[PDB]
Amino acid sequence: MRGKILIFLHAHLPYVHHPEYDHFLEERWLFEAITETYIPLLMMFDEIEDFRLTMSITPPLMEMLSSRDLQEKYERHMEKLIELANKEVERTKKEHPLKHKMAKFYREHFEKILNVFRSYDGNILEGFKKYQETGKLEIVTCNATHAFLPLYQMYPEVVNAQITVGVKNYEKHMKKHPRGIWLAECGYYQGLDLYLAQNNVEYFFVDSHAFWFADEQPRYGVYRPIMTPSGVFAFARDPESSEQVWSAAVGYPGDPRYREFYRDIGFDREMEYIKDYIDPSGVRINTGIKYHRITSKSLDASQKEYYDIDLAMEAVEEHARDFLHKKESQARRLMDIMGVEPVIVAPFDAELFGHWWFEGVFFLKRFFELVNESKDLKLVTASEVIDTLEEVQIATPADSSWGATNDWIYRHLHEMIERMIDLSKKYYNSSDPLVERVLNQMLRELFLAQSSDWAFIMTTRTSVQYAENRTKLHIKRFLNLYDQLVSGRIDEEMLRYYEWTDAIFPEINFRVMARDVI
Amino acid sequence: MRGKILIFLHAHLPYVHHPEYDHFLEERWLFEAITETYIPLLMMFDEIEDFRLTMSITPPLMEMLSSRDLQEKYERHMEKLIELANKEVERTKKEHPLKHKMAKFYREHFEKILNVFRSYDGNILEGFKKYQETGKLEIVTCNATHAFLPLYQMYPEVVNAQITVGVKNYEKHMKKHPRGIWLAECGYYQGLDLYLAQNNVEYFFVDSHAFWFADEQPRYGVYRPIMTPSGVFAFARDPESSEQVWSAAVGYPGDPRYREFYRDIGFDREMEYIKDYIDPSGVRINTGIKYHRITSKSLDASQKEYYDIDLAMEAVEEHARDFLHKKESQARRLMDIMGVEPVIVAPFDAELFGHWWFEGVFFLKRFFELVNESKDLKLVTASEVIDTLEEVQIATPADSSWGATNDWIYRHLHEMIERMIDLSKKYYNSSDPLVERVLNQMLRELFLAQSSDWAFIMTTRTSVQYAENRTKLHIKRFLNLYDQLVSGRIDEEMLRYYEWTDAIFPEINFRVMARDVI
Repeated sequence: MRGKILIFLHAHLPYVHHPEYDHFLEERWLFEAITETYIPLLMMFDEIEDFRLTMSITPPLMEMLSSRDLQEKYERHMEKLIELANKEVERTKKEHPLKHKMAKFYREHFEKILNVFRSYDGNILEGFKKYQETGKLEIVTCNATHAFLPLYQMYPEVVNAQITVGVKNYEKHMKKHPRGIWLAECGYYQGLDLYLAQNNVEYFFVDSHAFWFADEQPRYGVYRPIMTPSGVFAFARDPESSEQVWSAAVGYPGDPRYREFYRDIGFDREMEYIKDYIDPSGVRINTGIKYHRITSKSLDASQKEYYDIDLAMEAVEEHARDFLHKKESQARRLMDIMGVEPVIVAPFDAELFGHWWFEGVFFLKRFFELVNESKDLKLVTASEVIDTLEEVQIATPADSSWGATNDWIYRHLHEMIERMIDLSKKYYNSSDPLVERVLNQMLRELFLAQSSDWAFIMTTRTSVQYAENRTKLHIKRFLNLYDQLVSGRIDEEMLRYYEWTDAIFPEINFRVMARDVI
Repeated sequence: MRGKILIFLHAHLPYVHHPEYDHFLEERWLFEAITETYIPLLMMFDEIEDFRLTMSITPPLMEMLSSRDLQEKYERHMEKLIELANKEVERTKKEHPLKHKMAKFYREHFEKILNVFRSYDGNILEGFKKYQETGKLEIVTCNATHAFLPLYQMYPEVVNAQITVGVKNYEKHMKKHPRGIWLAECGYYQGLDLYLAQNNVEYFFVDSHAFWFADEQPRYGVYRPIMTPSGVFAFARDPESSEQVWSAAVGYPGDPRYREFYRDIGFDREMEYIKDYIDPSGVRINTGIKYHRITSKSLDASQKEYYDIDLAMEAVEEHARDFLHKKESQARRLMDIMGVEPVIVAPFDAELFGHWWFEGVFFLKRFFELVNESKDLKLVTASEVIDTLEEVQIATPADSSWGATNDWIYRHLHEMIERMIDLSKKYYNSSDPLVERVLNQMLRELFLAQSSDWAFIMTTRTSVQYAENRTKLHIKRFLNLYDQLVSGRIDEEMLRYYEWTDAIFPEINFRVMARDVI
């Protein structure tokens, strides 16, 4: 028998859509994610012989990747960047040979990336869809807005609508019902499996504490899924495969041979040279072309040496065999103690691979190829395991998450949900398409204000600032519509403005909020 | 055989000393910690028949508790508060009976607290010292300033000086060498055990990942200490006893019968009534007298019901038996799989008990009494276990922590450490007591700038604001002294100002920075 390795990547970005501007600072997050992570995954799926991988692509992120104005902006961003790449291959010619060499790597690579983007007429969802069809990739949905559902457990209508909207949104893009779901922050509370069952969801992921703190602990601990009484399968995180293994402070990515994130030519190159690749404001930002390796544990960032991609590859080769040997060792020990095949569930934030850690997808590819050769280990997707397992225990998971004033926001959320439900029931049978448009945008506004991102975020250079500004912006938009509706004075131009800027789920139906609960 | 339960409380606050003001906002953190957590622990140690508990009291916190100007300010704060308590027992008389009843609880309780403080001539360290002498309490030290040591691993001089200064500071207050140490954030890197051995430290605590990710995993996992090759014992966190069990979102403290933190009369009572118990600025803040229970998962905080302390006690009784039954169950399972007694290591932030969770120390007391009666379980301190264990495996822990630009700060830290070392060696043999005073305050300034608190803090209502302001303030003070020294123009009045405001380790000796490493 072989141990089963289930690698899970969580691919999420908040819905950030600013069509009122031509370059916006927080739309670059999306572009870096596409360049650094999503397309290099595609490249890696194409190049590798075989893999098995499960991932989320959250509805906000599907809605952005499919938006053909973002695709146009990305294409223009990629050209600006290939232009810079060229400027850089000449300017580097008389500088360090490593630095010169990298600039040419960067030119070829960026060309390759934009070319893959073009292969798919700029919808890279089509690429992910195509790997799902092979069965090598398994893509799960997420709640509609990546709201943290345990915060809203007293408002089952918004919770279940969060789920349904995600499910339908996935169907729309993927042309297939989702089988599994990733809850934002693994936020799970008791009873939530019922709504998942109502939504025809087959499996979700929980934190380890969901099994440890259950009334009776699952017999095989976190190394086999359980089935809830409702028939929904839960997969618990292997805490031995935690966040720390990917830490720069203590894990593989902190290796001195790896590319340094916080050195970039947008901070180093002379201002007149670099002007129209930074912010139009004139402020220095990251470009994506970076020449230094981490070098050492020094606090003196000026002492950083130039990146050598061959040593970097030597590091991934070592790390990938370290991790392999650790999983084989863990598998063998578990088989011997358990008597059935362990399934080792290891979820990571997607951007950790290729974005925070430049060499991450290279690592992923080498680890897959190694697991493929291993006689102790098999890659599985999560739907393969639910389709294959015969013994599975039945258990109920404990409230939990994978977890890490300011209450003007909360009482406003409370009133918005309460009002949204009232009005959805009140206008359930309306055929007025203006009232419907209004109610539909109210729900979008409400969902947009629920993003966990704006609350206790995974915002890189975010800072509780653009975030609480985001939340209040959507609260205010919702209240404006509420006021126009409640008083006969629907303002059609404002409504169209809102429909345009906050365009997330075009197919939504406010009537989701009028359904029964409990 | 019985399972061994090792409860660990981490008691830390940053050094915040503002003698230039008469009330300062961030000196109230200390007062709430004393009132809500440190004295009620003392009360609980006195009242319980028997307990075993290990805790840190970090050097910044010992230095504040012993400062007899803070003790005077606390005494005056406690009287202001007992005065408010009295105003409240009358004003409540015709309001809800729960609310009236609580106000009288609050009067008696605050009187009791200030009275314990007086029992000890206002040094409550004397109380903690007295329980260490019984052997029921074990108090470990921490690095001098709760700096995160893996950030500084390339500067072994500052690392080892962080350790030594803590060790000596503990000796000064406790009149005993410390046997164990708690590293800030369990930040551990390979080699750090050597410096601990050099400092005569017998045991430290690491994160679970320190064992899981070791070259060979410890045979008994996290349920027995290991000994490093250097002879230093490491105790790994039981991840089944994690932070989540004390979560308000998913754990016991979130029970609707428990006292609500974010309702306080300083926000509710009328302004003219409440004026001289809030900020002198006139801004509303917490008073410490709070009348509501959590009530429900509602986002509508206005719907909160009044606190009933008897139901709250019924909740602690249930929770304490839940936790007991979970630890007995875990013990029995482990004994049967291991063949020796497990030691279950469960560390918590101290303020989680009594401060975030009002009923926390009550819970602690009931859990101890229950464990005391249990036939499956024994309370142990960490020094009891190192003194008792005969089989212990030898292993080397992996880099790890219990873990969760902006680089002007870093290059300044780099230069300050580098300069501090130079000058400590250069003036090693000086007998000039002015140069010595200067060098001694430079080191304080440097250490104060290293506080992890100011970096990725455990700041409640802190916000990366008072924090980076703190860091830069100490950087600037250090550079001022550096400049005066390097140029002959030591400014004695400024130096005395610094000695007064930043008075942390009076006994320090800058020569710690001139020692060998490696």
